[PDB]
Amino acid sequence: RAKAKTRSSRAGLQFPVGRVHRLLRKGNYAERVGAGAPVYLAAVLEYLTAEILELAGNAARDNKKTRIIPRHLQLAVRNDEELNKLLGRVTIAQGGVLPNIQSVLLPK
Amino acid sequence: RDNIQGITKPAIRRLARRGGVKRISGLIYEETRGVLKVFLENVIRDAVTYTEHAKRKTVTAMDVVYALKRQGRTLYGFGG
Amino acid sequence: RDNIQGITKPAIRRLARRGGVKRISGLIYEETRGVLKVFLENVIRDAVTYTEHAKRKTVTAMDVVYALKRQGRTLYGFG
Amino acid sequence: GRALLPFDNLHDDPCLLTNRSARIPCFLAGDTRSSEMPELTSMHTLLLREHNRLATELKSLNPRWDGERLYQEARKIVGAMVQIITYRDYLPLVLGPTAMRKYLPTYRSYNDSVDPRIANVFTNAFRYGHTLIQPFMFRLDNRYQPMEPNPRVPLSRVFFASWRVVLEGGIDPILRGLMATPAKLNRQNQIAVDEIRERLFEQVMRIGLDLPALNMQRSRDHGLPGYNAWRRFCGLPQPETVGQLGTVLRNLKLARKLMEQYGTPNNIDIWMGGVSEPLKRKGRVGPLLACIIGTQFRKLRDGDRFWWENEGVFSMQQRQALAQISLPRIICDNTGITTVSKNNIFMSNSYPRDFVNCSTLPALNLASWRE
Amino acid sequence: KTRKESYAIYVYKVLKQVHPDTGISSKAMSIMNSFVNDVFERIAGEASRLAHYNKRSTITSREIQTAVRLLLPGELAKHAVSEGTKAVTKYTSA
Amino acid sequence: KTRKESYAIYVYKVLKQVHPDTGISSKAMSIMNSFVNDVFERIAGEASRLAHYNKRSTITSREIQTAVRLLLPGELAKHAVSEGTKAVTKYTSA
Amino acid sequence: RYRPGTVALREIRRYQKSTELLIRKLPFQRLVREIAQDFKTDLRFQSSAVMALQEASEAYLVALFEDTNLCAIHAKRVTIMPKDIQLARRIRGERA
Amino acid sequence: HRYRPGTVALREIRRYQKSTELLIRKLPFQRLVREIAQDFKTDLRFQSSAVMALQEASEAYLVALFEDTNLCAIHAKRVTIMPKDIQLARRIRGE
Amino acid sequence: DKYRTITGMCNNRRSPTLGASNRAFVRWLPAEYEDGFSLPYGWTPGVKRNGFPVALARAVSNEIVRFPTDQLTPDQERSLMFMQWGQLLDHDLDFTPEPA
DNA sequence: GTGCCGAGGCCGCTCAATTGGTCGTAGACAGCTCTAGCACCGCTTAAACGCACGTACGCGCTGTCCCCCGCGTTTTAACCGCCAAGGGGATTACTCCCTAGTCTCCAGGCACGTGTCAGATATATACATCCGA
DNA sequence: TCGGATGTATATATCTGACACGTGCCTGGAGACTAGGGAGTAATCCCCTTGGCGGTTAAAACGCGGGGGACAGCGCGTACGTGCGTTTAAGCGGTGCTAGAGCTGTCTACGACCAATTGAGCGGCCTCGGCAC
Ligand code: HEM
Ligand SMILES: *[C@@H]1O[C@H](CO)[C@@H](O)[C@H](O)[C@H]1NC(C)=O
Repeated sequence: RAKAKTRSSRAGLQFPVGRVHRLLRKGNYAERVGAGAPVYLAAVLEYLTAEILELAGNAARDNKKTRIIPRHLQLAVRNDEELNKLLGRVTIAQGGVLPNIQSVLLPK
Repeated sequence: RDNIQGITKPAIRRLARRGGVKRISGLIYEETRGVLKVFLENVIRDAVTYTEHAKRKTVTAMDVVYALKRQGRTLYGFGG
Repeated sequence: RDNIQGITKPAIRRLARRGGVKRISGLIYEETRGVLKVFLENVIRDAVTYTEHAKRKTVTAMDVVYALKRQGRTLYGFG
Repeated sequence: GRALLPFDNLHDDPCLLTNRSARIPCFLAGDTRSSEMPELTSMHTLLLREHNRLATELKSLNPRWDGERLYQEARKIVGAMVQIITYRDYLPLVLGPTAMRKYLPTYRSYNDSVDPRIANVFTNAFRYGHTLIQPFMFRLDNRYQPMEPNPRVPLSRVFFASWRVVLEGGIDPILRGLMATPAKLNRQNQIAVDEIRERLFEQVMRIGLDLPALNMQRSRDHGLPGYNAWRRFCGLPQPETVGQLGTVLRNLKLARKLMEQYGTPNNIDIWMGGVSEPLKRKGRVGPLLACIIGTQFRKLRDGDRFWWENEGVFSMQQRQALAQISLPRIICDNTGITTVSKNNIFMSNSYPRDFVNCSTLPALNLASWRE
Repeated sequence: KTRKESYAIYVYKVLKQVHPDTGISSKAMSIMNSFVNDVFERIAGEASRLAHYNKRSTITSREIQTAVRLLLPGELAKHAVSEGTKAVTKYTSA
Repeated sequence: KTRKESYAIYVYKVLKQVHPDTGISSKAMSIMNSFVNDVFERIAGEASRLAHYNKRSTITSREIQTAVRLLLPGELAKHAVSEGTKAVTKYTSA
Repeated sequence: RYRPGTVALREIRRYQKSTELLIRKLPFQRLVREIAQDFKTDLRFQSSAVMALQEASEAYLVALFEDTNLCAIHAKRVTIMPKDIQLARRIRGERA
Repeated sequence: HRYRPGTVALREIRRYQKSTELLIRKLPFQRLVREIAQDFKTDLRFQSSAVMALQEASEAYLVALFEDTNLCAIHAKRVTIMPKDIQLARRIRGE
Repeated sequence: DKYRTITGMCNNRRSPTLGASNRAFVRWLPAEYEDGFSLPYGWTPGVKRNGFPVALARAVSNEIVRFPTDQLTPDQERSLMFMQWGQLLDHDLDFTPEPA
């Protein structure tokens, strides 16, 4: 028997292809699941996670902190138009709100 | 038990301040309390239905998260 | 082709009258045309994606119905 | 039986000096530096062949047009093809998905309030490619095997050597070597090879040249600001001490060397700071170089009125036909090659893992150009 | 004790790939896990609906690609699509 | 010339039960069929989600009842539940 | 002659009682084809698809105009203005 | 010394938009949640996480509603928010 | 306006010279010189830049850029295609003439 | 008043529901554990609760003016009815990759335990800002 | 329009608790192999979509007049922000109890899975009156 190597390593990913395949099979989504669907889903999930984590890390570095907190995630999500559209109807706990004030209320 | 008065006027004022409101009228507080009561009633009723279907007696965080998702207010941070 | 101008001022006036509007300013026709163009662009893009996935060159009514439904705008009477 | 670049006549030829026996002066093209290596000459000849083939096809399709219209149409299509290939394959592999999304959003329309001129810093920040030079030139036969004689040639002997493309089998082995050889990965302790650093223009010049030293000297001559100023320009934090520099570069030894050289981050040259920063995820440049390059290319795209995606420039059918173009298709349709790599040719470098017989890929449909 | 599967180690590996010198708290980890689960569920549901519409009983990479194009807005989707292909082709090579 | 199943005869039977001397047009039939399909899909999907939440592999009367209680608003839901219960009871009797 | 506001009320009463479409079919079909030309070329449209698009667009515009009328009445006005449309769209979450 | 009206309001606006804590006391909200749930089932137990999730959702909803109400009030050439603005925002949102 | 001009002029209506050939570059930041006007750093010995002596470029490339050739690591995701297209695009973009 | 096209009632099939066993696994019990939700008390003390001033803002009350509505006329294109082509949705069959289903093994990923270093908390300081003269 | 008072960001200790590893193990993923039904190509078939023409006329355009909302300006009076002093439970700890959520084990009965049968519903066909003129 040849030495076992994970499918994620074959596709050069970090997310688990096998776990995603099991979730697709047991999730009652369709009668049959193709062999390439888990790879596509894992790649998409890894890309989205990398994007949001990069933005959050940039925010944390700009805040002179070396750890990511939900405030940084909220700032990263709200400051990006595409991510804001994707998560328009999602509430992030301990996120706060984006700092803005209407120009009418400011004194002259 | 009149606990709807537990949402004090300073708390509603702080919530409005976070929203960017500069001046607040005196009649806002009662309307805010009514709106909060309606929202809580809906969410808690859905959560209690979810709990009762499971034949449990404790309202877990998963039930609240599922109810919020049903209303269209997906909440990140509790459960999955 | 400037067919966006095909939506005439009387048509927008009729649409506003159906909505209960009594008086209409003359600067809102362009805004209505832009809003209609944006909505149509979104719905038609979704419908064309649905058609392309099915390997077809004809945009059926079912594709438009699905595109409307996926945006929370379910339409009854076409399937 | 395939066209080559026309020769050039100059008062002094530092390019004939490489081989006195051959007596073959190098070529003439749109740029005077088109004969630095046989690869550049091969690329220019391939572009010329593509232009000639497109002109012939357009003339065959429409005979009513004159020669000037044929030349202008072929030039327009070639420019659109170059823009498409660049902005669809090259930049995403340089900047990375995050930088590409941040600095190059979806095209909307032409903007007349943006500057399309080339910035002075871009003449240095774009020299990152000097860190991707392999020490040897690879030529392969029809079977992608090491082709004799000289399967691998030292780079110090291929500079300004046009005789190696006219009298050494043409450009097909050069294209095969380009398409089936991994590049050089840029590491913090491995910046650039010694062939370009100690044996640059060895035959042409009396003594060799140092390419990184030339880069720093040219950066100083142009009076470009230091590393810290450019870091602050793009919004990145500015290091001040040795520890901050080490944190920014994610390396301590290199930061210590930089501090012992300059003494302050503000005195660090732009090129060294750009090529010393850790590479982005799925990218080949640091954050500062990515910022500069993305800004420059966004300015170039937005400010170009003849952009291929701009309205009026092309018809919808023409746009659809152009959107299916690819570099491997052109490299197959303009030379004697018979095996090319898959899509995103800049990524495929292993034979025969990701090589196709290039008989199933679609061709360029010019049926929409009828008058 | 019953094991609880979660997207904890993979998110940390991705973060180390992107930011080698930055940690992440427990609340942020939970938020990331919820986000991954939500996106997975959305894409899988869209793919299932697409498969059901065309009277097909198999989820393939084409269904996932169309679901990604439908759900993800703008440039994001395009990039994601590329990544998907960039994986599947590689999985075919091995 | 293929069979296309629809809720056409049953809607007509219900209408004849309610209004024996009132007809229905084709557009109204299409609207009623679409409404029936949409409500069926909503209730079935909610029941499936409820079954998945509690780690159950079977959709039973309890899941449908809870889905009806969650989806249908107000006294309507209550009335619907009653009808369903009665039906089940009758189906148990015979 | 009729004083202003009478014919408008008559039209409001008339168009709220009928069910016919208020946009000409051929211009709307041409606009739909023009918009769809961007995503794909040489596309064919069923008549039912165009009818569904027209019905959805008309319903959306009528609802938007109702919300705009509410916004204008809130500001103590009778005349619809573009700022009312913008406010309604921003509150509904479309342009937000 | 006394700041002119509206200055401390702007200072509070700037202060509360930078923090992420909860602006409602925990015990009164827990009591309110328990009283509301008492009308549906008798002798119901609550997890702490459930109460925290309810508090977070309620605070986010109220903040969004107050933002919309401020927009409505500004639209009417006013600075003070009034119950009419809240009602209009809720009507437009579909509630 | 039908076709592009070889010299690139007239491309922008507001400024026809914008983006043309044989023109000056664009300085995103002010240039720095030892005298402040036209003298590149390192021309006059004994000058100090930002309170520090001006490091020699050749030495900087000598003891930092240099590395043993035997430790070259090939790129597993890129090829010479990358570098060649980069050089071609750069030759397309810009060129700075210099005195002979 | 008036015809006509659409809704309604009848035959012919044929492709699902239904009746009748089989079986193996999902779920319903009973037991037992032990985690956490409830309750109770004492102490700060930070928050909330009244009270008085006055200043800025919400709110009516004129005024005018210009812009939108209402109407008449010439003009334009939607619309209905009709013909002819042909692209391309729908079916059919015929396999051929492709995927579900089963042992068997292992490593990847859970839980449990630990130590140290980001980070929240005082404290004085140096700015940054506001209302006033 | 320069000077006083206050609010706040910042640099310097200081303790802490939770996060990033380290280790054990067990179960779910990978490797093979076999079997069968999903669907990918081809080959027709007709249908319904696009294109074009002609006459009618109804709706879209345009210009003119006037009057009625929109917006600006001006009191005014009141009520809400801002401090300031006085209650008041909120939060933090420590403690103790037991309610019920979770896990283990067994068994049994109920829904999936077979096949033969037949009739319910769908398609095509007339047929007469509800209603848009
Ligand atoms: C592959 C081997 C290469 C060699 C041997 C080489 C050599 C040179 C030389 C000698 C110069 C003129 C003086 C100098 O800049 O040092 C130059 C100019 C330049 N090169 Fe390279 N080059 C190479 C590839 C590249 C690549 C791949 C890029 C970009 C992707 C690049 C970017 C530039 C730029 C921007 C200039 C302009 C400098 C100026 O105008 O002063 N070069 N090159
Ligand atoms: C053109 O660019 C300028 C400067 O960035 C920007 O302000 C403007 O909005 C742009 N215009 C368009 C039409 O995109």
